[PDB]
Amino acid sequence: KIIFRLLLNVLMSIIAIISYQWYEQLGIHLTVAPFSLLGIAIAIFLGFRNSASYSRFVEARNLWGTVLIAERTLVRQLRNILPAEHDAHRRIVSYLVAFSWSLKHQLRKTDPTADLRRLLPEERVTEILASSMPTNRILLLAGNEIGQLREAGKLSDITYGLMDNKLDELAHVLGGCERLATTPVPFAYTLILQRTVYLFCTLLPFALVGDLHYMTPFVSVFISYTFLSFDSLAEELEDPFGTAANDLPLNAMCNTIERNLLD
Amino acid sequence: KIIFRLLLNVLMSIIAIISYQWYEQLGIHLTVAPFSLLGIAIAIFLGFRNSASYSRFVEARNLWGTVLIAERTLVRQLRNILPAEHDAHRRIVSYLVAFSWSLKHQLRKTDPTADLRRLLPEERVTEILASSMPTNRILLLAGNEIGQLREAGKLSDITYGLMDNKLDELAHVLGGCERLATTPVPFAYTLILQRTVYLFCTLLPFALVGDLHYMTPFVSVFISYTFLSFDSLAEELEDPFGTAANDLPLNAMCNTIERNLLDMTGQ
Amino acid sequence: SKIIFRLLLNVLMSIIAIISYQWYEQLGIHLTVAPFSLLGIAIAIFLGFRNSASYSRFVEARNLWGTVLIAERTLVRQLRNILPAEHDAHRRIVSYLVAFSWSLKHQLRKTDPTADLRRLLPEERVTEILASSMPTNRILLLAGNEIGQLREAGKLSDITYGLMDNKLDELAHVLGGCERLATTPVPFAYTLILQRTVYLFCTLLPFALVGDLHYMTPFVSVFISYTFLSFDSLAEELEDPFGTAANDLPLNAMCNTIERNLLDMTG
Amino acid sequence: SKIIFRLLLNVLMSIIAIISYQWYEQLGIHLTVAPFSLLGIAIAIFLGFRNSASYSRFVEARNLWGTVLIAERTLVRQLRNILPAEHDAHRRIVSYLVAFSWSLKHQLRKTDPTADLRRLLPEERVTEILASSMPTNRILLLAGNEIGQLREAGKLSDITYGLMDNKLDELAHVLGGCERLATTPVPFAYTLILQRTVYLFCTLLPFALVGDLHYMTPFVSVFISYTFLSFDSLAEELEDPFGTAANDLPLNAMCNTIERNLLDMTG
Amino acid sequence: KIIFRLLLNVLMSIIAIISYQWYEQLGIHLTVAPFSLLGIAIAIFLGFRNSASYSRFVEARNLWGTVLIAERTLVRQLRNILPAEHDAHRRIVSYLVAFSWSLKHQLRKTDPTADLRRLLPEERVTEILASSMPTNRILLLAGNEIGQLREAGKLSDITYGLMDNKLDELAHVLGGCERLATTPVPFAYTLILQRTVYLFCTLLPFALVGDLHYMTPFVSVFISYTFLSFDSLAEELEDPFGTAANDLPLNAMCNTIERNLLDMTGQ
Ligand SMILES: [Zn+2]
Ligand SMILES: [Zn+2]
Ligand SMILES: [Zn+2]
Ligand SMILES: [Zn+2]
Ligand SMILES: [Zn+2]
Ligand SMILES: [Zn+2]
Ligand SMILES: [Zn+2]
Ligand SMILES: [Zn+2]
Ligand SMILES: [Zn+2]
Ligand SMILES: [Zn+2]
Ligand SMILES: [Zn+2]
Ligand SMILES: [Zn+2]
Ligand SMILES: [Zn+2]
Repeated sequence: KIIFRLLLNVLMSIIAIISYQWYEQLGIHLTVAPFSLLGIAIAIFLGFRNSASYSRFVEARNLWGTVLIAERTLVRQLRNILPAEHDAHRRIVSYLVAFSWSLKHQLRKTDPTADLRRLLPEERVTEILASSMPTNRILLLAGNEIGQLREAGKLSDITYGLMDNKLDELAHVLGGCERLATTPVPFAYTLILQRTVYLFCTLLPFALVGDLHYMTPFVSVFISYTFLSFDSLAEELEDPFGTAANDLPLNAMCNTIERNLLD
Repeated sequence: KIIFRLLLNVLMSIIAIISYQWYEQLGIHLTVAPFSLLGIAIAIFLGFRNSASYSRFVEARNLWGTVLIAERTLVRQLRNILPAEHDAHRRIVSYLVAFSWSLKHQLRKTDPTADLRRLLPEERVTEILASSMPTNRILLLAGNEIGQLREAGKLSDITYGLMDNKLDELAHVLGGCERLATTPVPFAYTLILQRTVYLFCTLLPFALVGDLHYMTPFVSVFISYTFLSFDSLAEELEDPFGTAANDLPLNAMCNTIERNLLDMTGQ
Repeated sequence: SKIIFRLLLNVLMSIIAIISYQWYEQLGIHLTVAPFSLLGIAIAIFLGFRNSASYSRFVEARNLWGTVLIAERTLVRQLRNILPAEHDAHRRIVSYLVAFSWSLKHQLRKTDPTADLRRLLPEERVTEILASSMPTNRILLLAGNEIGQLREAGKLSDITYGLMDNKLDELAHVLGGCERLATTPVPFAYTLILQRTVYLFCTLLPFALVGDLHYMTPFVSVFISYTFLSFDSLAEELEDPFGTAANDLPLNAMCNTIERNLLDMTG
Repeated sequence: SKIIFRLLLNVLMSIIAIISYQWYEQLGIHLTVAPFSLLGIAIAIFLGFRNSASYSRFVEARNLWGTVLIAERTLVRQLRNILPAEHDAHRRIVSYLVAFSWSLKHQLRKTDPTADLRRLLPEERVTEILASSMPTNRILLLAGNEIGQLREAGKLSDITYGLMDNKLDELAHVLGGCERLATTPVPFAYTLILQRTVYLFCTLLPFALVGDLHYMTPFVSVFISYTFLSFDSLAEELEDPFGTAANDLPLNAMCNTIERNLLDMTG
Repeated sequence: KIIFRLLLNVLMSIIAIISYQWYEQLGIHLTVAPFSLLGIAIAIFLGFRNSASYSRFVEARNLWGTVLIAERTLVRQLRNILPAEHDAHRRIVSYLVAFSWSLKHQLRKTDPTADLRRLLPEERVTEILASSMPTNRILLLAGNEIGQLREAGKLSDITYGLMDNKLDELAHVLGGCERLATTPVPFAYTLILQRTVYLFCTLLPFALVGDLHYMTPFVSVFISYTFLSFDSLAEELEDPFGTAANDLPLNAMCNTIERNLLDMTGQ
C-alpha cells in the first residue's frame, strides 16, 4: 500500500504549493527544525519497535525449527535402540506427524480433524479432538507408546529417558508457540506508530515547501518512502503464523517433517 | 491520563501565543535548536529505557510459559511411567495446580488460601500458609510425592530423576518471578525520564512559538503525542504481574493449567 | 545526590556566561549551538550504548545471586526426598550452604568472613577453609565431601548422588560468575571518561547557548544538564552491584532470605 | 569493491551540480541541507538496525558450524575413552562423521555430495544416503546405527550409549539451525530496498550540499557517501554465510579442519 | 597515541584560523551542517560497531570463566567420588592445568613446550606436541585417565558420565576460543571506520572555524576527543586474546586456575 500513500504525498505537496503563497496572508508558518526533531524521534522509535517485532518472528522460527530437530532425533533413536519394532515405528511417527499438523492448525485457528483422520485411527481422532489442547494430547499418546515399550522391557529406564526428553523438547515448543500466539506483547502500539508515521508523512510537504518550493514533492516523497519502507517491515514481521505469504511457511514445514519421518 | 496532558498541552500553546508579545520586551529569546538537542537526547534515552522494560516483560511471560510446560510434562511422565497409580496422579496434579495458583497470588500481593484449599487437604494447607515461603513449600510436598513413589520401589532412580528435573525447572521459574518482583532495585529512572518527558512536552511550545506562531499548538501537540505515546509504552511493560489490561493474563493462564492437567489425568 | 551539586554548578556557570557575553567579540570567542548539538547527540548515543552494557551486567549479578537461592533451595528439597531419614546429615549440609552464601558476600565486599563460619561450622573446618586460597571453593569441596560420604555409605545411588552434585555445579558456576564480575575491574575504559565528557559538555553548554538565548541560558542549560546527568548517574548505580550504596545490591538481606528459606525447609 | 563505482558517480554528480547552481533559481527552487540531514540520520539509524539483523544471522551461522567441530571432537573422544580398542568402530564412525560435515557443506551450497561421499564411504551406503530426503539426516541415522550396533553387542551400556547419543543430538540441532537459516530466512525484502534508498541518497545528495559548499562539494559529498556506502556494504558481506565469496565462510576449509582433527584423533 | 591525534588536531585548528582567508578563492566553504550529519551518522555507526565488538569480548571472557568453573568441579567430583585415588588426582590435575596453558599458548600462537614439560610426562608431551591440535590432544589424554578409572571399576558409568560431561564444558570452550580467534569477521570494517573517524576529526575544525574562530581549537578537541574515545574503545575489545594491555590477562588467568587446582589436591 506504499505506492498509494506515496502518490498521496504527491497530492499533499501539490496542495502545499498551490496553498503556500497564502501563509502570512492568513497566518501560519512552518520550519524544518521541528519536523526533523520529530523525524529523528520517529526514526529512533521505529527502530526499537521493529527490533521487537523482528524478535517475535525470529523466536517463532526457532520454535518451529525445534519441532523438526526433536521429531527427527526421536525417530532416529527408535530406529537405533529398537531397530526391529517397526509396528511401533509407524505408531510413533504418525503421532509425531499428527502433532506437527495439529500445531499448525492450532496456530491458524483451523480444523485439524481432516488431517488427523489421514494419519491416525478415528478412535484416536475423537480422543484427540476432545481435549482442551489436542497437541498436548498427541504428545501424551507419543509418551504412551514410548512407555509401553518400557513396561514391555524393550527399553531400559535409561533409554526411556533419552526418548522421553524429546517429548520434553516438543512440550517446551508447544508452550512457546502458545506464548507468542496467545500473548501478543503490546502490539497495539504498532497501530499507534503507524498512524504517527502517516501523519508525519502528510505534513512534511507543508513544512518543507518553504525551503524547497517546486522541489517540495521530489524530496517529500523520498523521505516518506524511507520512513514508509521502515514501518512496513513491522507489518510484515509481527504475525509469524498468519495467512500472509511472508509469515512462516507452516504447511511447507509440516510436509518437510512428514517426508523426513517416513522411513 | 495521556489525553489529560495532550489537552494541557494546548493550554500551554495558547498560553504561549498570548504570552508572545512580552517576549522581546521581557528579555526572553527561545530557539528550537537546543530543544532538538534535548528531544533527540530524551528520545534516545527512552529507546534504551523502553528496551529494558520490554526485556523484563518478556522474561515474565517466558517464565510463566515455563510453568505450563513443566507441569504438562511432569503429569505426562506420571501417566507414561506410572499409568496405574492415579492415587498419586491426583495428589501430584493437585500440588502442581496449587503451585501455579500460589505463585499468581504471591505476585498479585493477595491471599492465596481459597484456591489453595479448593485443591488440597487442610492438613498441608496449614504447613504451607504456616511457611514464609509457601510456593516453595508446595514444591517440597510435590517432591515428597515423587520420593514416596520411589521408596515404594514404583520409580527407579532414573525415572525419579526424570520428574525431579521438571521440579527443578519449576524452582527456577519461582526464583525468576521472585527476582523480577524481588524489588525494582533503584530503577527510579523510569520515573525520572517520565517526569522529564512531561516537562519537555510542556516547554516545547514556548520554544516553537517564534518559528510557528499560530501554527504552534498542532505541531507541539503532535510531538507531545509522539513522545508521550512511546514513553507510556514503558509504563505497561514495566509492571507485568499486575491487575492491568495489557498486563499478563495470569488468571487465564492458571485456569488453562488446571484444565490442562485435569484433562490429561482423565477427570 | 552528588548531582544536585552539579546542577547548582551549572547554574553558576551559565551566570558566568551571561555576565561574560560582553568580552566575546573582543576576546574573539564565538560559541554557537550547532557544533554542540553534534557533541550532545554523539554523547547521548554513547550513553545509551554504555548504560546498555551497565544494565546488562547489573542484571547478570542480580541473576547470579537469585541462582544461589534456587540451587540451594533445591539441594535441600532433594535431601528431604531421597533421604527423608538422615536429618542429622542435612544440617551439616545446610550449614555449608549458608557458609557458602556469606563467604560469597564477604568474598565480594572484600571483608574477613571468619566471624561468620564460626556461627555455622566447627573450627577444625574453619582453619582448613581459610587455609585455602579461595574459601567459597573450599566450602563447596566440603559440601561435596558430605554428599559423597552419603554416596560411599550406600545411602545414595550414583543416580541420586548425581542429582545432587549437579546443584553444586548450579553453584560453582555462580561462584565463577561473581568472580568474573568482581575481577572485571569495571570496564570504566569509557565510563569514567563518559562521566567526565558529560560534565565538561554540561558546563560548556551555557557558553554555546548564551549567544542565542541571553537571560534564558541557565534554565535551558540546567534542563539539558539534568537530562544528561540523570541518565549518566544510572551507571554510577548499576556498576557496583557488590557494594553498599542504596542502589548496590542488598547482599545481607539476600543471604538472610537464603538462610530463612533453608531453615524453614529443614523443619 | 564496485563501491568506488558509486563514489565515482558522486564526483561526477558534484561536477554537474557545481556547474548547475546558476540554473538552479530557474524557478527560485533550491535544495537545502536540513531535510537531507533528516533523511540522512534516519537512514543511518535504519542501517544500524538492519545491519544488526544481518550480523546476527552471520554470527549464528558461524556458531553452528563451530559446534560441528566441537561435537564430533567429543564423540570421537568418548569412542577412544570408552571403547579404546574397537578400531573397526573407530574408523566407521569417523567416516560417517566427516561425511556428515562435507555433506552439510554441499547441502547449503546446493552442490553435489556424490563425490566426497564416494571418497569416504562404500557405495553400498553412498546410495542409501543419496536417495534420502535429507542425506545429512540419513548420515546421522547411520552413525546412530553404529552406536546401537555397539550397544546391542553389549560393548556399551545404556549409560555410555546415552552419553554418545547426546552428541548425535548436538549434531542434529546444528543441521536444524543451518536448514532454518537457508530454507526459512526472515523477510530478506527490506535489505535490498535499503541499498536502493542509500544509493539514491548518495547521488541526490550533492545537489543539496552545493548551495552550501561551492567548489568543495566533490571532496565532501564523497566522504559522506563513503561512510554510508561502507556501513551498508556490511549487509552484503554478512547475509550469505554459506555462499561463495572471499567475504563468506570458508566451509571447505572448515571441513578440512574437521577431517584433519578426527584423523588426528585416530592416529 | 590518541593524544597524538589530539595535538595534531589542535595544529589543524590553528591552520584553519589562518588559511580561512583564501577560502574566498573560487568557493571552498565548509559548513557545520554537513559535518553534523556526518558526525551523527558516524556516532550511530560507531555505536552498532562497538556493540558487536563488546559482545565478542564478553564472549571471550565467559569462555575462560568456564575453563575455571569446569576444571574446578571436575577436580571436586574426583575427590568426593574417588577420595582415596590421589595418584589419579595428581595426573588428571596435571592434564587440566596443561589444557589451560596449551589453550593460551594456542590463542597467542606462542610455543607451549615450556609449560607442557613442566606439567606432563615426557612421553605425553611428545604426543601432544606431535598433534596438529595439541589442546584437543590434551582433552583426549585427560579422557584416557578417567576412562581407565572406569575400565578399572573405580568409576561406574553414572559417575563417569558425571565427569565426561566436564570434558565437554571444556571442549565447548576450546571450540569457542578457536572461532573467536579465526576472525576478523568482515575482514576488518572496524579499521575502515577508524580511518573514517580520524578524517572526520582532522577535518572538523576547517568546518567549525567560520563560526567558532579561536574557540575552534577547543570545541574541536572536545569533539575529536569524544569520537576518538568511543572509537578507541573498539581496538581494545576486538583482540581479547592479545598481547596488548587492554586484553584478557590469560597468564594471570592460567595462574589463578593452576593454584586453584593445586589448593584442591593438598599440594
Ligand atoms: Zn522405520
Ligand atoms: Zn494420570
Ligand atoms: Zn485407591
Ligand atoms: Zn488466607
Ligand atoms: Zn524441561
Ligand atoms: Zn535449579
Ligand atoms: Zn559446571
Ligand atoms: Zn531436612
Ligand atoms: Zn582407532
Ligand atoms: Zn535435543
Ligand atoms: Zn557559497
Ligand atoms: Zn588428590
Ligand atoms: Zn558436548
